[PDB]
Amino acid sequence: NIILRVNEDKSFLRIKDVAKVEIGAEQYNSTGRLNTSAAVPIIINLQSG
Amino acid sequence: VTANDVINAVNDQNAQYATGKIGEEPVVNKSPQVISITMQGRLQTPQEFE
Repeated sequence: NIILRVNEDKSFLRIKDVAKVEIGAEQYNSTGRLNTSAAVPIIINLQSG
Repeated sequence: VTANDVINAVNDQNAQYATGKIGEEPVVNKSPQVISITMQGRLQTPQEFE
């Protein structure tokens, strides 16, 4: 419902009209697997020393 | 022209900006390759600042 513009009929153009909003994820670039199934992989790097 | 004008033009036309990738997910129809879009806005030569 964020309003981009007022169309002078007091109709409010909104994001709903020009776009679709959803809660997704910031990057869809990479995934991880454990064996054959999906899992999130947490890689730990050792602090130097 | 005023000096301020020149400053504005150089800011805008001599900068590198951000352009994304083509075919990156979430896409319903899958594309074989993801191809990054590159740009060179920064101007190397003086004949380009002129």
